[PDB]
This record gives sequence, structure tokens and C-alpha cells, in this order.
Amino acid sequence: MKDFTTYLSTAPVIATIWFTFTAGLLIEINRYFPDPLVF
Amino acid sequence: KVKIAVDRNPVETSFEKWAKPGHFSRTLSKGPNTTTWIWNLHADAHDFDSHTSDLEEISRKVFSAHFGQLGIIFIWLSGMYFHGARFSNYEAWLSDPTHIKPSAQVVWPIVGQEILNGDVGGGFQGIQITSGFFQLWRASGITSELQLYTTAIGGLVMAAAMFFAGWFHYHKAAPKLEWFQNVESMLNHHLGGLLGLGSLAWAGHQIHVSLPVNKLLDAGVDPKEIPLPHDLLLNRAIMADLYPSFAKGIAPFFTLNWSEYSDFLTFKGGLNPVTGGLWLSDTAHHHVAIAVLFLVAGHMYRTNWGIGHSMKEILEAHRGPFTGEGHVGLYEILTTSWHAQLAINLALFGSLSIIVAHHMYAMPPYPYLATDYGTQLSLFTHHTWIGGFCIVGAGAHAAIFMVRDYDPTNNYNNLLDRVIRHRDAIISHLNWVCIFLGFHSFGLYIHNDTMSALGRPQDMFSDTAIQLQPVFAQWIQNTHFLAPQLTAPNALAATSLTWGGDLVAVGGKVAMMPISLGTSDFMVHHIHAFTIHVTVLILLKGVLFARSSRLIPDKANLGFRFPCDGPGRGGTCQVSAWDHVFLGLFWMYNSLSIVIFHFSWKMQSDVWGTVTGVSHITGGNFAQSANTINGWLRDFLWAQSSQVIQSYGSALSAYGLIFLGAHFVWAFSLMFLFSGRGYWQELIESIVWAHNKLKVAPAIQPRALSITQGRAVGVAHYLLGGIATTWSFFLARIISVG
Amino acid sequence: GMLETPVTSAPIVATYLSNLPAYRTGVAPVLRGVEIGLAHGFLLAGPFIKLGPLRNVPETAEIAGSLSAAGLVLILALCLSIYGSAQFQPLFSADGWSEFAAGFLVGGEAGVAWAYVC
Amino acid sequence: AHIVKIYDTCIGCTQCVRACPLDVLEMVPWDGCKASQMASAPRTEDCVGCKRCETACPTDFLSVRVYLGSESTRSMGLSY
Amino acid sequence: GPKRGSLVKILRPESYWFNQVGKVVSVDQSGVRYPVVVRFENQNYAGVTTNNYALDEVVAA
Amino acid sequence: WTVPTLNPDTPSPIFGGSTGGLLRKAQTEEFYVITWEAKKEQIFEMPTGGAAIMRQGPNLLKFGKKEQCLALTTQLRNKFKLTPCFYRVFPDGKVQYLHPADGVYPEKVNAGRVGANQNMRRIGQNVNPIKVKFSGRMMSPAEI
Amino acid sequence: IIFLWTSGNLFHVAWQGNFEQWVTDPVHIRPIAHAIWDPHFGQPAVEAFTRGGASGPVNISTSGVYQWWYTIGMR
Amino acid sequence: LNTIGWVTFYWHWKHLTLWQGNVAQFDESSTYLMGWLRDYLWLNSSQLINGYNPFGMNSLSVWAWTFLFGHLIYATGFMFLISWRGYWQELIETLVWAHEKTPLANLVYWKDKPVALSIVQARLVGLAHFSVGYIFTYAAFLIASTSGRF
Ligand code: CLA
Ligand code: CLA
Ligand code: CLA
Ligand code: CLA
Ligand code: CLA
Ligand code: CLA
Repeated sequence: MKDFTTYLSTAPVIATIWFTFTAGLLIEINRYFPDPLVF
Repeated sequence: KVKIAVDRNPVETSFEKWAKPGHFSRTLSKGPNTTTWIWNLHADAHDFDSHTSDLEEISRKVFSAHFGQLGIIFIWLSGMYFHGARFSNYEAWLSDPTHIKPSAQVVWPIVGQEILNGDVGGGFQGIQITSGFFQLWRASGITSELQLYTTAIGGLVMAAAMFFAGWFHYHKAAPKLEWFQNVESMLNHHLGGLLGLGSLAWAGHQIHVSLPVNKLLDAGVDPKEIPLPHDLLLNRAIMADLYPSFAKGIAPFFTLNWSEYSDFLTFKGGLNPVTGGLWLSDTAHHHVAIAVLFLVAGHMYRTNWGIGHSMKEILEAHRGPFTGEGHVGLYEILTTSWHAQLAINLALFGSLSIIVAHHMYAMPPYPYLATDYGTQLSLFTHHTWIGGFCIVGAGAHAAIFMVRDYDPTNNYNNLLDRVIRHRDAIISHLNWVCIFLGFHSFGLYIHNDTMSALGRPQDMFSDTAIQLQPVFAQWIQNTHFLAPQLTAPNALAATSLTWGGDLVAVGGKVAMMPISLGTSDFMVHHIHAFTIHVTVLILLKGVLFARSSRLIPDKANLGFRFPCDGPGRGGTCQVSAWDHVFLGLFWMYNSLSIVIFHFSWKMQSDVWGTVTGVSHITGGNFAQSANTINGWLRDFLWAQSSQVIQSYGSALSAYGLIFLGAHFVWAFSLMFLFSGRGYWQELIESIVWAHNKLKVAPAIQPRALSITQGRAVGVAHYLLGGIATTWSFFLARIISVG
Repeated sequence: GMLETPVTSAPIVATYLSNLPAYRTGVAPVLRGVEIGLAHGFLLAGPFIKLGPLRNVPETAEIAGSLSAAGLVLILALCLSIYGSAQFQPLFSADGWSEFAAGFLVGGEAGVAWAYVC
Repeated sequence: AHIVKIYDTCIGCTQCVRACPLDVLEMVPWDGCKASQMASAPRTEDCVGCKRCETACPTDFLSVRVYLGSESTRSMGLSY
Repeated sequence: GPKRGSLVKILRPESYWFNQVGKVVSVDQSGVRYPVVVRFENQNYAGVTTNNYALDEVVAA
Repeated sequence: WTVPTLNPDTPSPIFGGSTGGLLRKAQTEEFYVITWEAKKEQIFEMPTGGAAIMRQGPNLLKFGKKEQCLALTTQLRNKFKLTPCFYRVFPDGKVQYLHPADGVYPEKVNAGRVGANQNMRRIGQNVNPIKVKFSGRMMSPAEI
Repeated sequence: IIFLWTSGNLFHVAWQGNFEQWVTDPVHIRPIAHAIWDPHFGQPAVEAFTRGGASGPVNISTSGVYQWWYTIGMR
Repeated sequence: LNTIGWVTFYWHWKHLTLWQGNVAQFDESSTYLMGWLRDYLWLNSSQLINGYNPFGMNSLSVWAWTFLFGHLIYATGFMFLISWRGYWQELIETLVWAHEKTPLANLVYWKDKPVALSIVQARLVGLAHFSVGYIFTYAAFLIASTSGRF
């Protein structure tokens, strides 16, 4: 389990999780606030 | 003695080596110091020969890898069936195949991408799919979304079984090397069980499920009203109502009175006129014959009993005066080198995929397929590309064998040796014939361009000026069309409409008509011959000179993949066989792009179109326009690019976006192909200085990509760009004019 | 060692190559030139007549084709002369190659004129 | 002929000599390094300029240098 | 010059590790021209981490 | 050690004949002749492509360029533990021995070799290209 | 070479162009560069490149030399 | 070449929309690259590529031929740009073998030994073909579109 957490701490897995979080956050913001251009 | 041989518990299942990147390589297990390491880690991840010298461990690794691939493919099939059941218009399409467009992908309503869900009919909105799954599913007799859902669950379960099989046969019970080396037994089991029992069980499903359901679908009864398949197995009286042969049961089979099975095992030929596909009775007879043939073929090699042939004995028996020892040593080569096997299997698997493309366009096997012009173009093009890639791969792994596994002290005056020993003659003759083909094939086009530009059309190579008729192909075509009358008496029609004859139309569209070959067809076929010969030249030169040349006498010691041997001796860039694969990749792209252009223009000009006479999609301009480059430039690319360039504001807008994106990626590749890593390393030096100034220089040192990686990135973005460009062009064109 | 093939080491091939006029080793370079020219101009007169730009006009197709064949024979004789001027500074000498090129000019023009006189 | 030079940073590791595919370099007695060995290039007329020696040299910077010069039939690696 | 294990700073201008810091392995006491063996925790483009230097090319910093 | 002589009457390895052998350079300019003595009959790899059987005793091959003889020397020296020497032969008949020109192989030091092409300075101690402008030719600053 | 280039432009305009006809109405008349002699042509090409007002096939110049020469005083 | 191609695409399309009368077309379509590819390159090359066709020819056939000529020289430059030396050196060595072994053509021999082009020469020849094709393609397109539509 320690080795599995080290594997999850490796670089492409963290890039995948972090870009999934960032893309989902932007997707959620563009859903609930549709089409923002200003402010 | 053929038997099961297995080692118990060789490799422990543990997450430890997941947490140590590059564990498999003694060099890469030291850790990263520069950025090059990462790329190496992914490049050498699956090169199992460079991991261990033990053929057994390598063989086990490739076995479990193959299981992983099969599990991935099963996940993919599961996905296609599930999306076909849950997010499609398949039932509506079943109720009206001629006026509903097959769609099995829907997009979510965010950031305006909702427009991609277009009006495909059936009260549905989505992206029209061109994989041909709907026609496959109707041909298999599927009628409801529930059956597709159950197929999805089944394929997912099978994927879990494949990944368990991988884990099991690597970590728990891993086969021994003498298990893997039982190639005679492997051929017997694969020819009998795989191909033989495969086509036998499929013919079983066809005869018992496909034929009645599709006979009712062609009769016109509502799919929901059609009896479920299990009722067809259960009550043989219904089977006897549709085909009275089934009343007598399996008595004519065992009593050898097979003529009474003529209701569902036919030899009609042609296409089903109300449906535009091959007769499923012909397909059932075909799979029964194929089954019996392969089950006969699978009992050829000796295993644990005296009967049966021996592969090494058949090889060592064929020796002549011209070739010396002949096929001696080839058995030893093909039972110890995975790369040789991969070369052979890739060559025939690619060639087979190209044959699949041609035979599936020419003899449409699925119902309502020939008139789904987008599906036909997509399938032909796709399988042609897959084919070409596998051929280039064959050349690659042939060369990899030549460098790593070739050992002449078991291979001394042999077929392979003599080929190596007269390679200069081989390459020089191939060289000359490539230049000859290039000059006369391309020169006719340049000649025509010049004459047309100079206002002298009577001096061109065309059907009205200096004619160059494909007399041989026309003769073969005529013979094929006249074959049912004399040389195939039991055939009611020719095997394909393209030989000649009448015209089969479905829903006002042309399914297939006779294809005529003239001067333009002569010219494109010799262009094809030229490009194929050049690709063969590059790849074959790569494999024959992989070990040595007059330039690099000891090239074998430098490996398969290496940048060069320095700027000396005039310059030795791209001397490696890998670099020959790299150039062969570009030439393969060239060849197959002209092939799919030939197919697209010829079908839209002389075959497809609506029936009122037939009004073709491009009016029949091929015969007069396909003799000049300006003709291809204007009447094909420029003319048919209208749909892609004006696809904005509609559901096809994604094809415009991917048109532009693909152009961009193609161009982006030119930086890697045209430049070199010295410049980039120095640029990175300046940038590293800037990062050092602000205490943000990484501990893993930024390095420019290697020479070979620059070439690899280059050719990959080049192929992706060009192929995706033609993809967007093709799909937008054929969907809007289809 | 050199690879053995029927093509490079056949006796009929050796006799045919020894009988062709570029090999006899004791005939004059003028004679070799006029024989090679009588062969090559006679074969070269054909495709200009049959496929040239005036091929569909009567009585002038053969004239224009033979005239273009004579022009190409003149270009080939100039090529032979400059090849000899570059290479050599009995057939493989400066005087011998100049004799051979003049013989090729004469024999090629004679071969074109005999392919017309037809 | 290509210009091949040896510089006094040589540590006599013999790597360049065993990397040259042409037998151009050799090791001579010397006193400037602990190995008491120095490289030397007495046969640069047969040098093609492949720079395997430069790839094999460990010192930073290089102790063997190949300056590509005028080409001959031996330096172009021609067999014809 | 500097003793074993001490940190120096390289001032040979064409070195890869010029204006940077390494660690002394040994200093040879013969008439060798470049006796100071310095190891570096990062590799050059050749993948080498060790180089000989002179007494006036290293500064104990 | 004395400089050995070429014996042209030395038996050659068993070889069926490649298309990658000699050309007109061997007849006009030079070709090279490699000679070794084997301990047993054994198959090796020809540098021009193909396989060949070396004889038991004196062997003799002839190649076009020098790197072919070096490649066969490296193969016979690292794979078979043999000691070959290859010569340079002209169409005059002039025979030029080399490798090992000292008799001892160049990968080890031998007393008596004169050091050639040795700059007694660093590479960073070279002059600038302004200091070598307008000589009789193109010069690099490392030439002086 | 530059002055021979300029003298050649002047000579080919003066012999094969329409400068004296261009200066009468330089809005509707195209500036001829030089005449075409190409024996590889056909009669449709000769008729097509024979634009006007010229005898045979011409090229229409896009180098501005008629405008420059007319402004600096050539007539 | 990229930068001057950008500045002259921009110059030419803004002036074509000034000369036709609809500067609104440039002001609307200039803000997106599909508007570029559709309304400049696809649109203004309609009379260029109709310079010759199977119905006849007209005065723009020299510019259609030169347009294809520039595309061809550009493409030929890509060969020297992508493929490098040692491939061609091995190919030329097999050609040297074939010529020296062919009977009745080995009576003719070269004075200069044939070798593949060097690395620097290859870069120069590829950049030269690339540049000449670039120049001829845009010259043919610009002259033919402006002269055919005005
Ligand atoms: C799930 C339980 C499990 C665990 C803990 C292990 C553990 C191990 N395996 Mg085993 N094995 C398993 C199941 C497991 N295996 C399965 C299911 C298979 C069949 C594929 C195998 C077949 C197998 C082989 C052939 C080998 C191993 C090896 C190993 C050892 C090292 C491998 C490693 O660290 O890389 C961890 C690997 C990864 C994290 C990558 C997973 C790759 C999958 C297939 C990717 C598929 C993704 C797909 C392509 C989607 C991509 C989309 C797009 C982004 C491209 C380690 C002890 C190796 C060994 O023992 O060497 C001495 C070895 O050679 N295993
Ligand atoms: C008649 C029995 C039989 C059948 C049907 C197969 C079928 C296959 N083998 Mg073969 N194999 C067999 C006997 C058989 N084998 C024997 C006796 C040997 C030893 C001489 C081998 C040695 C061998 C090797 C080394 C490899 C194969 C591989 C394959 C697969 C090729 C991929 C493909 O295109 O299939 C299409 C895919 C399908 C038809 C999917 C259905 C597959 C299921 C599992 C049915 C196949 C029957 C299977 C043998 C039963 C296993 C039961 C198990 C619980 C004990 C295919 C599934 C390759 C592979 O991919 O490994 C994973 C491979 O590398 N086989
Ligand atoms: C290869 C695949 C395949 C399969 C699976 C079938 C299957 C079938 N066909 Mg056939 N058929 C096929 C190919 C196939 N066909 C081909 C290629 C042709 C063309 C020649 C035909 C032509 C044909 C005709 C004309 C007819 C059939 C019929 C049948 C059905 C009955 C046959 C029979 O009596 O078998 C013999 C019986 C068995 C094999 C018994 C099976 C063994 C049992 C299940 C073992 C159970 C043991 C276990 C211990 C007990 C269970 C315990 C458990 C409950 C706990 C059966 C569904 C008949 C039918 O019903 O039509 C609708 C029929 O009239 N077929
Ligand atoms: C337009 C683009 C283009 C063209 C024309 C060429 C042309 C050629 N390639 Mg190249 N190639 C290209 C792109 C191109 N390539 C690119 C982009 C790459 C990078 C991947 C390569 C990489 C590559 C490889 C790896 C190989 C080739 C080879 C060849 C030659 C094939 C032999 C032949 O067909 O001779 C016939 C000549 C032609 C088809 C050229 C047109 C000739 C015209 C029609 C007639 C000429 C007469 C002329 C008009 C008279 C001029 C007179 C005037 C001077 C006064 C041919 C010269 C191959 C080779 O040389 O082996 C034989 C080979 O192996 N190329
Ligand atoms: C490359 C392929 C190719 C081919 C086959 C042709 C063919 C032709 N051209 Mg075209 N042309 C080409 C490329 C080609 N061209 C290119 C690239 C351009 C642009 C530069 C042109 C520009 C052009 C113009 C401007 C004209 C032509 C014309 C012609 C026609 C007359 C030519 C002629 O009379 O030559 C003379 C014939 C020969 C020199 C024959 C030599 C070749 C022989 C037959 C080879 C035989 C080898 C033999 C089999 C070996 C046997 C060995 C054994 C005995 C031992 C002819 C149909 C003319 C025309 O009007 O046509 C209607 C014409 O005016 N061409
Ligand atoms: C390198 C290639 C090149 C080429 C092919 C051209 C081509 C052209 N230029 Mg351009 N030009 C170039 C580079 C080039 N230019 C450069 C590098 C500059 C910046 C210096 C210019 C600046 C330029 C201007 C400002 C103009 C041109 C113009 C032209 C066009 C008219 C032809 C011409 O120049 O007449 C040949 C010119 C001469 C032979 C010299 C003219 C007289 C000189 C200036 C003074 C003579 C003094 C006299 C001898 C002194 C007597 C003293 C007295 C006391 C005795 C032609 C398209 C003209 C144009 O566009 O017209 C439509 C135009 O107005 N060019």
C-alpha cells in the first residue's frame, strides 16, 4: 500500500489527476456560469 | 513429445516495482539525471529482448502482453456495443435503414459543442458514425438494444477474463520455453480450433439465427414482431416454414443427401436486390466450406502420434541446384527469434487487411452497406492504412532480426545467405525499375500537364488522344463476368457487379455498378506500382544492408537504432535500418494517400450516385480529368474540399476544426524533420541560464531530444497530420454529399 | 570471390559479347563507329516519326522525324567528342575516340537516311 | 586529409584508440599523466573523420579533436 | 592543493562545470599537469561526472 | 619483431562469392590484403556481407577500403582471439605493411613510438581565427 | 550587370510593347512586357496569349516600368 | 519566408477586399484562420487553376502551370530537407557496382567519382528548392488572382 501510494505519487499519475481536477473545475465553472467573456 | 510445461509462481505480484520507474533496465534503474531518461523509459519499456537474454522469460512477457492487448480490445468492443445500445438510434434505423443515418455518439450540452448533435433522423440527435456497426448488427440478426447491452456485459466480462489470464500466465503459472516452441502443435490448434471452429460456430449462428431474422427483415415484418432467436432454435416448425429443408432435420447431413440443403446453402452470387448486400445463404455456405477446409488443414503436423508432417523435414526436403542448401536453418530461425515471426506475420496481416479493404468494397457483405457511401469510404480507407502500417512494421522487425538474431554459423550457404550475398544486384535492379516506373508513370502526367497548358490536347495521353487502354485488366474483367456461363456452371450470377452486368440499387442510390478501366485507370495503377516498388526498395535495402555496407562495414555492432557514424567519410546520417523504416513510413504515406484518393474519386465519379439514368456524385469527370495533376488539384482536392471548408455553423464543423488542426500538426512536424538537436540544445542552454538566474533550474537536466527521437517525433506528427487531414476531408465530403 | 550467375558466365553470352562491334579488338575505331551509328540511327528514326508533334500530318511526319533523329545523332556525336576530350588527355585513346566519334556521326546520319529512304 | 590533434589533458585511458575504426591513433610514452601514456595521431592520412575517438574521450573538454579538412579517396571512405 | 572531500569551484572556462561547485576526490603529488580529481553531482553531455583540473583552475569555495 | 612479407600464394577462406567485393579501385588505385593464421576451421562473418569458413592455418582475404580490414580484424580479434595483419597493395605490386605497424597493437604503449600531432596545451589555449587570417590556405587556429 | 539588365528592360519594352499606345489611355490598356516565341505552343495558346493590341503572343508586365517611365517623362 | 508570407497574405487580402469593395469581408473573416483558408486561399484560386482544363485554356494557363511548378519544387526540396546523406551514399555505391559490372556500358567510365551530396550542401539544395517553390507558388497565385479578377 505504501508502494501503491508511491506509484500514485509518480509524475504521470499526478499529472493525470491534477489535470483531471483542473479541467473538471473549469468545466463545472463553464456549466454553472455559461459563456463568460468579461469581468 | 508435446505436453504442457509450466513453472509455478515465478514472479510475485507486488506493487514494489510499480514504485521504481525503469526497474526493467539495468541502465535506467539508476534513476534520472537528465530528461533523456524519461524518453528512454518509455521507448524501451516493451523491448523485452533488451531486458533479458533468456528466451523463456521474453516469451512469457510477450504472452501476457498479448493477453493485455486482447483485454483492451474486449473493453473497446464492449464500449461500442454499450454505446450502440444506450446512446444510439439503432432501432429507428432498423425500422428505416434508407432514410436514417447511423449515429451512436452524443455530446453533452456545454461550451456550444451541442451543435455537433445533428439531425440524423429517428427522433435522435448525434454524430453520424461510419464504422459500420449498425450494418454488422443487422446482419447478425440483432434487433433490440437489450441484446447489444448483454453483448456489452459479455465483452466486459471477457476483458476481465483476459486480464486475469495475463496476470495468471505471468505471475502464477507461466509457460515454459518448450511449451512456446511447439509450433507444429500451435499450427494444428490454431488452424483447427481458431479458424476452423470459429467459422464453424459462426456458420452455426448464421444458419440458425441470421438467415431467418434477416429473411423476415427483407420480407418487411416489423423487427419487434419478428420471433426472438431462441424460439427459432426451439421450434423447428418455424424454420421449416421459412426453409422446408429444416423439416428433414440433420438426416440429409448424415445420409450425405446434402443437395436438400439448397434452401439456405446457396451459390447465387451478386447482391440481394432489395438489400444491396451479399446473400446470407451464400455467406453461410461459405463459412461451412471454410470451416471444413480449415479443420482438414489443422491435422497436418505430427504431435504426440506418428501421423502428421514435420516442419523441419518439409523445409529441409526442398533443395535445388540453384539455391544450394535451400530452406535449411529456417526452422531454427523461426522457432528462436520473435522478430522474424513478427516480420512474417506483420507482412501477411497487413497485406490481408488491404485485401479485406478491396474485397469488402467490391462485394458488400453487409445489408444497407453499399449505399452508406460514408461507411464504404471509411472502411476501405481505414483498413488500407492499417495494412500499410503493418507492412512497414514487417520491414522494421525483419531488420531487427537481421541485426540482433542473425547468426551465420548456423546459417552458412542458405537462402538468406545468398540473398545477403547478391544484395547489390537486388538493390540495383530494384533501383533501376523504380526510376523507370517513376519516369514513365509520372512523366505521362507531366507530359499531359504540358500539352494541356500549351493548347494541344490532341497530343495528350487520354481516351480521345493517344490511348493507353488496360487491355489485360479489361480481359480479366470480361472473363470474370463470363465465368458463370462456362467455368462456374453452378453460379447464378457473377461474384461481383464490378465485372459487368446490370445494376443493383437500393432506396434510389446505386449500390454497385460495372466499373470501367481506361487510360486514367492505367495511369493510376502504374503510379501505384511505382510507389509500392519504391517503398519496397527502401525497406528491403534497409533489411539487406542492416548489418554491413561498403560505407559502414561493421554497421551491425552499432545496433538497429542509431543516429549515424559521424560526419566523416563524407557523412553517414541515416545509415541505420531504423532510418530506413523512417523513410519507408513517409513513402508508405505517399503511396496509400494516392491509393485512397484513387478510390474516393473513382467511386464518386463512376459508381455512386442516385438513380432517377444514374446521376453520379461528380458527374463522371474521372475519365477525362484524372490524366493531369491540375485535374486532380482542381476537380478532386479543390472541388471536393467545399464541404469541409464550409462546414462551420453545422454538425460537421468538427471536421473543419480537425481539417485545420491536422494541417497545423503536419506543419508542426516539419520543425523536427528539418532541424537538428544541436541548435535546440544550445537554445535550451540559454533558457537554463534564465532559469538559473531565478533559482528555478530543475535537478533533472533539460536536454534536447536525441537525433533519432527528433526523427521519430517528426514522422509521427507528419503521419498524424496528413492522415487526419485526409480523414476530415473524406468524412465531411461523403457525409454532406451522401 | 565473385558471384556466379548464368547471365555473367555463359558461353553463348561470351560469344555474343565478343561478336558485338564494341569488342572485336583489331577492327578500326572508324569501322566500329560507322557500324554502331548504322545500328543506332536506324533504330532512333522510328519513335520521332510515329509519336512526334507532326505525326498526324501526311508526307511530313517522316521528314520531321528523320530530321529530329539526325539532330539527336549530331548531339550524340558532340557528346562522344567531349567525352573523349575529357577522358583521354586503340579505341581507348584520344585519336582513336575522335575517329570513333566521327564514324558514329557518319554512320548515324547514314542510318537515318536509310531509315527514310524507306 | 583531416586534422587530428591531441591535447595535454589526455589521461591515457586508450578509449579513443580502441574506438577508431581505421587504426590512426596510438599510445606513446609520456610523463604528463598518472597513466604515463599519451595519444598520438601519426596516420591521419587514413582518417575519415567519423569522430568515434571524440565520442570515446572522457575528459571535459575533449583531448582529441578532429577538424574536417580536404577530402581524398581514403578520407571519403570510398571503396571505388 | 585542496584536501580530499572539500568543495571547490571550477574556473576552467571551457569546462562543462565552469563557475559551479564540485567535490575533490584526490590530488596527485607527481609532476602530472592536472592532478586535482573533482566529482560533480550532475553529468555533462557525455554522461561523465568526473574531471581532472589544475591547481589554478580550482578555488576552494 | 621484423616487418613480415605478403605471401600471395596463401589459401583463402571458403566463400561462394559476393557482389560486394572489389571494384575498379582495386585495379587502378589500391586494394588491401588481410592475413591471419587460425587454430581451427570455423565460420566467421564477411564484412562485405555473407558467411565464410576460415581454413585451419594461413588465411587470406582482399578488400577494397581500410575500414573493412579493421572490421574483420576487430571481429577476428575480439571473437576468435586471433592476431591478423593487413597490408596495402598497389597495381604496381608495391606492398605496404601496416597494423600492427610497430608489431605491437596500438591499444597499448610501446617504447619507441614517436608522438605525432600532439598540441602541448589545452583546447582553450588556442588562438582566435583573426590571428590566422590570410595564410596560404584555410587554416584552423589549432593547426599552429 | 545591373545596367545591362535595365537596358534590356528598356529595349524589350521599346521593341515588343505598347508604350506609345498605353500613354493614350493608361486605364484600359495592359502593359506588354515582351513577345513570346515558343515553338512548343499550339494555336489555342497563340490565340490566348495574343491579347491586344499586339501581333503575336505577349506577356503583360507587372513591374511598374510603364508607370515609372511615363511619370519621369518618356512618351 | 513564413514571416513575409504572413505579411503579404495580409497585405494582399486586405487590398483585394479594398479593391472589390467589401472590406467587411476582410473585417469579418480575418479574425479566424478558417476564414483565412476559405475566403482568401480557396476563393481567390478559382480562376488560377482553371487556367487550363479539359474544356480548353486561356491566358492564365502559364500561371496555373507555374503554380503547380512551385508546388513541385517545394515538394522536391522536402526530399533534401528530410532524408539525409548515408542512405543516398549506400544507394550510389550499389549504382557504382551496377555500372562497373554491366557489359557494354562499363566501356564508359566516370572521371569524377560519384558520391552523395554532403550534409551542408544538402541543406543548401533543400533550402534552395524550398525557397524557389515558395516564391513561384505565391507569385503565380498573386499575379493570377489579381489579374484575373481585375
Ligand atoms: C494488477 C495486479 C498486478 C501487480 C501488482 C503486478 C506487478 C508486477 N508485474 Mg504483472 N501482470 C499483471 C498484474 C499485476 N502485475 C497483469 C494484469 C498482466 C497482463 C498485462 C501482467 C503481466 C506482466 C508482464 C509481462 C510483466 C509483469 C511485471 C510485473 C512487475 C513489475 C511491473 C511494473 O512494475 O510496472 C507497472 C506497469 C504499469 C503501471 C503499466 C500498466 C500497463 C497497462 C497494461 C497499460 C494499459 C493502458 C492502456 C494502454 C490505455 C492507454 C491510453 C492512452 C493514454 C495511451 C510487478 C511485480 C514485469 C516483470 O515482472 O519484470 C521482471 C513484466 O515483465 N506483469
Ligand atoms: C485450439 C485451441 C486454441 C485456440 C482457439 C487458440 C487461440 C489463440 N491463441 Mg493459441 N495456443 C494453443 C491453442 C489454441 N490457441 C496451443 C495448444 C499452444 C501451445 C502450442 C498455443 C500457444 C499460443 C501462444 C504463445 C499465443 C497464442 C495466442 C492465441 C490467440 C491469438 C489471438 C487471436 O487472433 O484470436 C482471436 C481472439 C479470440 C478468439 C478470443 C477468444 C479466446 C478464448 C480464450 C478462446 C481460446 C481458447 C483457449 C485456448 C482456451 C483457454 C482455456 C483456459 C481456461 C485453459 C488466440 C486466442 C497468442 C495470444 O494472443 O496470447 C494471448 C499468443 O501469443 N497461442
Ligand atoms: C457449429 C455450431 C452449431 C450448433 C451449436 C448447432 C446447434 C443446433 N443445430 Mg445445427 N447446423 C449447423 C451448426 C450448428 N448447429 C450447421 C453448420 C448446419 C448446416 C449443415 C446446421 C444445420 C441444422 C439443421 C437442418 C438442424 C440443426 C439443428 C440444431 C439444434 C439441434 C441439433 C442436435 O440435435 O444436436 C445433437 C445434440 C447435442 C449435441 C446435445 C448437446 C450436449 C448436451 C447439452 C450435453 C449436456 C451434458 C450435461 C452433463 C447435462 C446438463 C446438466 C446440467 C443441467 C446441470 C441445435 C441447436 C436442428 C434444429 O433444431 O433446427 C432449429 C435441425 O433441424 N442444425
Ligand atoms: C515532388 C516531390 C518529390 C520528387 C519529385 C522526388 C523524386 C524522387 N525521389 Mg524523393 N522524397 C521526397 C519527395 C520527392 N521525391 C520527400 C519529401 C522525401 C522525404 C521522406 C523523399 C525521400 C526519398 C527516398 C527515401 C527515396 C526517394 C527517391 C526519389 C527518386 C525516385 C526515382 C524516380 O522515380 O525517378 C524518376 C524521376 C521522377 C519521378 C522525377 C520527375 C521527373 C520528370 C517527370 C521528368 C524529368 C525530365 C526533366 C523535365 C528534364 C529537365 C530538363 C532541364 C534540366 C533543362 C525520385 C528522383 C528514391 C530513389 O532515389 O530510389 C530510386 C528513394 O529511395 N525520395
Ligand atoms: C517521362 C515519361 C514520358 C513519356 C513516355 C513521354 C512521351 C512522349 N512525349 Mg512527353 N514529356 C515528358 C515525359 C514523357 N513523355 C515530360 C516530363 C515533359 C515536360 C518536360 C514532356 C514534354 C513533352 C513535349 C513538349 C512533347 C512531348 C512529346 C511526347 C511524345 C513524343 C516524344 C518523342 O517523340 O520522343 C522520341 C522518342 C524517343 C527518344 C524514344 C527513346 C526511348 C526508347 C523508346 C526506349 C527504348 C528502350 C528499349 C525498350 C530497351 C531495349 C534494350 C534491348 C534492345 C537490348 C511521346 C508520346 C511530344 C508530343 O507532341 O507527343 C504527342 C512533344 O512535342 N513531351
Ligand atoms: C535586388 C534585387 C532587386 C530587383 C530585381 C528590383 C527591381 C525593381 N525595383 Mg527595387 N529596390 C531594391 C531591390 C531590387 N529591386 C532594393 C534593395 C532597394 C532599396 C535600395 C530598392 C528600391 C527601389 C525603389 C525606390 C524603386 C525600385 C523600383 C524597382 C523596379 C524598376 C526597375 C529598376 O530598378 O530600374 C533600374 C534602376 C537603375 C538602373 C538606377 C536608377 C538611377 C539611379 C538611382 C541614379 C542615377 C544617377 C546618375 C547615374 C548620376 C549622374 C550624375 C550627373 C552629374 C552626370 C524593379 C521591379 C522602382 C519601382 O518600383 O518602379 C515601379 C522604384 O521606384 N526599387
